[PDB]
Amino acid sequence: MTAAEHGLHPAEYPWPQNGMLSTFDHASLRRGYQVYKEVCAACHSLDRIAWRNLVGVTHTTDEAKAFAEELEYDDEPDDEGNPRKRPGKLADYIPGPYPNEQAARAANQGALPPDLSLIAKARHGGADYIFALLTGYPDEPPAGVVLAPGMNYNPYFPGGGIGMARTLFDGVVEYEDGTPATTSQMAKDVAAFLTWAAEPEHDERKKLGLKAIIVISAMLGLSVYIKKFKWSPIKNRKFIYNPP
Amino acid sequence: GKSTYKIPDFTPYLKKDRNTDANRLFSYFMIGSFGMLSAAGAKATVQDFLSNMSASADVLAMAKVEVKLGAIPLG
Amino acid sequence: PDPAIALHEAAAEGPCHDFKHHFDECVERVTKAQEAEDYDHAEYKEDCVEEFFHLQHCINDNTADKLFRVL
Amino acid sequence: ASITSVVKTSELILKSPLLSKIVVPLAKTYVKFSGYRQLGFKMNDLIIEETPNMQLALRRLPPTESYDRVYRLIRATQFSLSHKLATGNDITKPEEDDHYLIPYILDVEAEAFEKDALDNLEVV
Amino acid sequence: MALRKKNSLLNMANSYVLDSPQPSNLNYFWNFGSLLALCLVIQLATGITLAMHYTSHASLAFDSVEHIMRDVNFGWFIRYAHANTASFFFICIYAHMGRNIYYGSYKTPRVLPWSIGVIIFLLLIITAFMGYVLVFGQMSLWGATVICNLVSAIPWLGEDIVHFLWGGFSVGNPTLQRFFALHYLMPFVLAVFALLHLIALHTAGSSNPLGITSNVDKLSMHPYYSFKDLITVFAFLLMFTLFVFFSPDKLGHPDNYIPANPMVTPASIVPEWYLLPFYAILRAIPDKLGGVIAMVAAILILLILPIVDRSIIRGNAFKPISKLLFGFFICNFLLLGVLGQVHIEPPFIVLGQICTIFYFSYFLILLPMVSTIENIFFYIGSL
Amino acid sequence: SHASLAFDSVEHIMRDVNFGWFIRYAHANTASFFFICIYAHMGRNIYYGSYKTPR
Amino acid sequence: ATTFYNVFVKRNSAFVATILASAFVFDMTFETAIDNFWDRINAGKQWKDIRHKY
Amino acid sequence: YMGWWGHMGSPPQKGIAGYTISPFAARPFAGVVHAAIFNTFRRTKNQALFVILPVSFFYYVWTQASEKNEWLYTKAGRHELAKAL
Ligand code: HEC
Ligand code: HEM
Ligand code: HEM
Ligand SMILES: CCCCCCCCCCCCO[C@@H]1O[C@H](CO)[C@@H](O[C@H]2O[C@H](CO)[C@@H](O)[C@H](O)[C@H]2O)[C@H](O)[C@H]1O
Ligand SMILES: CCCCCCCCCCCCO[C@@H]1O[C@H](CO)[C@@H](O[C@H]2O[C@H](CO)[C@@H](O)[C@H](O)[C@H]2O)[C@H](O)[C@H]1O
Repeated sequence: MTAAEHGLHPAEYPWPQNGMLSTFDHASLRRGYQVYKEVCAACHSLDRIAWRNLVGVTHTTDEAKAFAEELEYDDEPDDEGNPRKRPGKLADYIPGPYPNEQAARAANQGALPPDLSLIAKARHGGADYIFALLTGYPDEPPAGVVLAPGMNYNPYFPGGGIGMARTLFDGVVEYEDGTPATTSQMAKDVAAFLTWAAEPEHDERKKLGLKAIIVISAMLGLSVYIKKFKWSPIKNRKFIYNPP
Repeated sequence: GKSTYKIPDFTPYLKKDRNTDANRLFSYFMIGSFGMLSAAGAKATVQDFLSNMSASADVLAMAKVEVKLGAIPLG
Repeated sequence: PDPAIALHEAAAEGPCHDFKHHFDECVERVTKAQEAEDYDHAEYKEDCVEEFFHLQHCINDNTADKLFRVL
Repeated sequence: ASITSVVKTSELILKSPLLSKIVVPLAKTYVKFSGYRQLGFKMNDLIIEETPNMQLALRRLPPTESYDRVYRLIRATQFSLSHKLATGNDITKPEEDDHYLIPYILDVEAEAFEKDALDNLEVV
Repeated sequence: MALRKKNSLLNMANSYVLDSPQPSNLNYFWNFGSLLALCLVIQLATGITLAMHYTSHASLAFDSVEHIMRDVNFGWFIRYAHANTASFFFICIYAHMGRNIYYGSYKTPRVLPWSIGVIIFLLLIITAFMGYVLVFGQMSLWGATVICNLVSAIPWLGEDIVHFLWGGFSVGNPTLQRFFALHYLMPFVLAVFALLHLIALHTAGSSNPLGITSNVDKLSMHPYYSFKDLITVFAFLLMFTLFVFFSPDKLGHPDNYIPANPMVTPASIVPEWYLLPFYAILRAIPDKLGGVIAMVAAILILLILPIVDRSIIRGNAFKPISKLLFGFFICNFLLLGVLGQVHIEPPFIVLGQICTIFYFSYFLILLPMVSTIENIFFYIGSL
Repeated sequence: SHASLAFDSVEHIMRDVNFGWFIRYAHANTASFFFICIYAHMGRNIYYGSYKTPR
Repeated sequence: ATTFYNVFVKRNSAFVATILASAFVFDMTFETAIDNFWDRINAGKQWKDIRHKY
Repeated sequence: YMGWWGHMGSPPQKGIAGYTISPFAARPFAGVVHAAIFNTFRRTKNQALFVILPVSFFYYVWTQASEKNEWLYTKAGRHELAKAL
């Protein structure tokens, strides 16, 4: 296939979480949540994440309950069997912008914005792809590219024409921690956040792996000593042959 | 090459202190360390693996309903 | 201002200058070809995507580490 | 394949002057690269023995030859497990690589093959 | 008499794992058998655990796998362990088969363990293929669609058989529920055949790297091979740890994290890496039925090695030409694997055809020729 | 196996699957026959002393 | 050395008891040691490091 | 073809004396450094060709094929690709 049909492959950026011993930067995760909430959540859902998932990762229990309680969710029917709403609880999932696919596509010139809960695992490239894509809309499409109507040129997207327009511009978000909200900063933060959303066990997994590496390495070293020890009578055996 | 009472040369491999308690103790320290890490590893493996059977996070999120009492009037 | 803007410009003028020139030459040719009549009724319409990819791939290799260092 | 087959075909090659001129030097090199002599084996020690015919041929070896074969197998197995090669007198010299077993297996197989032929005889 | 020998039940364990007489010179490639036993145990443990959390309904399957990853305590570990061990199972099985071909383990008197082994290998492929479908992501669906439409090539009844296996007119809920039941069951069948090939082997015992009898010099299976098996177990668990904890998705395909969508077709339907050589063989034949037959024949042709190997000597340790030919065979099998995942484009189309011819010609031409000639060289060369 | 769908899946077996009724009733009734046979087999063993040495 | 052997090693009941008690201690201390190390190499990154702002 | 301890199916053995020493009397890692260096070198040198030849050949094949494929799907390779299809 042509390189165009594949998409440009994203650079390997040095993420904080790259590295056998490295966790996510949780301050970046928090900033990334704020970008999601203020920019992406207009079109994209995050259906696999519940409010409780933010607690002790990006937010305290109080902050997350505050976010949940601002929303209305469907309750069980009342005693006359009429429908009812309730305020959100920590167990609730973060609600999406659209009721169904049809409504989503109608709002996006036919294109369906995917759910972002697994997108970092569901694309080759992961965080690097998300970062490259959001930051990689050229001012002008390369001369000779014919974009279909409602498409935007982005070389990282396979085929080149993506239904999502450039959305991150300097200062679309005002970070609560005073970090300058440049396009690159926001893309880095949101890409970190989405990577966390796809793999929230990441930090724990790598710490348990460190313990496992150490124990299993020691057991490997000892197993070799014990093998050599038990085998030495066989390896050291000598013969004297006197033909009968 | 002929006499079977002339034991072949094992001097490259023989330990001088082979009959001492120190000597046996060392090898049992290796065996025991290996048994120790295997025991610690098996405990960790079992405990982590079986914890999958304990209430999952979504279940634990549904118990423990908290209710205010300030809203509720007398009677 | 976005740190990437300056780093990309620097990498285009510097280590990726040969690729910058290729892309530029390509765009000149394609624009000129589109300017000429009966371009719409041609068999093969040239783009500059290949050259663009070569340039971007180069810029990214020279910038990735530097950019993440200033965020 | 049968030892009989191998022996007959080899004899056809050794007869033809042209063929022997080109094959015998190759076969000598092959054997050198094979490296079974570096474990102190004779070629015949490598023949597959878990066959009724071969079991019978081994039972017909003279006791001395049989005892020596058992020692060569045990010695080679010990070099194998130690990842050492034979040195000195343990290396099989080309003159020591005698076909001690070939005559026995050729007799066993001669009878076995005659038996198969004669089981299919048709009185005329 | 010692209890381990007196008591019938204990005696069976004893005969297989303790007093079993082994050659004293088995090398590290004899350790894949026990690794395969370990993989089989890990897959049973993780598998049964996932089954306690998985829901086989197509409306809920993908989400149940997300629930495992997100909500179940250590669910991530159990899921990644199960998925990665399936890859390790095939690394060990290819190694174990490679060992058997190189050292002539398929020759008399071990034709029966070998032939049962070929069936174990088929069951493993089916098992792993069904398990892949259970996620019900895009690769799950598109895998089941394409692979079950190969059955359509069976003449006359093929279409009927496909609809019968799917339980409908497309891959959907009925397909998923029946693959779940069968995926649970197949590993138990596989374990029984694994046990049969060992019982068959017990009559001859293990071959050894020299290819000579070991009746002259045996060692008890325990403690010598017990302790030697521990080294490779810990080496395996180190590799397992690096994938499961540090790179759990390295061996897989991102498309399976997108829920199955019958409308949208993924960019590229490629099977899991371990199936890739057979997929390349199938692509090589232009005919649909031809391709399916070739792909099955690529596995069943292993059953004829006992016939086509005409050597008077067991295994390749002492056969320089056979060793070279085996090297080329193995590398070609890897190249087939790589061609299984390239696009159907020049020049890989013709290359795949050449590699397919080479694959078959090893069994049908080269191995019979080379083994015949080496027989003559050993005889003439040692005169 | 999901609790929201289990009971209904058993009704689907009874109502929609070809011979599903048979497979379901065979499975449920054979469980009773399994226990009739097992009690009989145990009864046989106790009456005839099958539990004595060497068994 | 003889003393150590006689007490902890000679009887397998004692040896197994010593191994298990050692496993218990190792398990507890190794947990604590890894925890602290992990916190130092990932300093300022974890929630525990930023929690104080909230 | 295999028996059991006591009747394994060996031809009669006579005349071989075997000797060995206890695991506790031996140094298990005696001469390990010599083996790790010199023995591994010998064993690897002797097997090197059987790995190098097939690997180098199939790598060359792949390299040529992948480079051609890449070139056919460039602008420069348009014509050659048209013929190849
Ligand atoms: C107002 C619309 C809109 C906003 C704002 C938006 N997106 Fe999208 N996005 C889309 C649409 C529509 C698609 C699907 C495009 C297509 O498939 O052609 C999409 C696709 C994506 C994809 C997948 C591309 C692929 O490979 O399929 C990712 C990742 C993504 N968006 C992330 C984000 C992030 C991160 C933000 C903001 C921080 C964001 N989006 C903001 C509409 C939006
Ligand atoms: C040889 C044994 C086995 C092999 C090779 C095997 C292989 C696989 C594979 C490849 C998958 C797809 C993994 C993924 O990408 O998520 C899978 C999934 C699954 N397997 Fe197995 N499996 C085995 C045994 C078992 C057994 C015994 C069970 C018992 C039920 C089981 C239950 C499951 C379940 C529930 C899933 C779906 C959940 C998931 O994808 O993780 N497996 N298996
Ligand atoms: C679940 C899969 C399998 C398991 C658990 C398994 C296990 C074993 C074990 C434990 C042995 C004895 C030890 C050894 O030599 O490594 C062995 C030997 C053997 N296996 Fe397998 N095996 C499996 C699959 C296969 C397959 C797929 C084949 C063949 C295609 C096969 C053919 C053989 C043969 C021929 C032997 C005898 C080899 C010899 O000792 O010379 N096995 N297997
Ligand atoms: C055949 C065996 C029969 C009997 C064995 C019974 C064992 C079953 C016990 C399940 C016990 C789990 O108990 C719980 O374990 C988890 C790890 O799993 C521990 O959890 C701790 O380490 C894990 C990682 O290992 C972290 O994710 C967690 O943040 C931390 O608190 C808890 O501190 C403990 O409360
Ligand atoms: C590897 C998994 C571990 C479980 C073991 C496998 C379970 C099924 C094995 C039983 C199948 C029958 O296995 C058969 O049993 C008997 C006794 O046990 C063995 O008999 C062997 O050992 C006994 C004493 O140890 C001798 O009397 C006999 O001369 C010898 O051949 C056979 O060699 C074996 O083929």
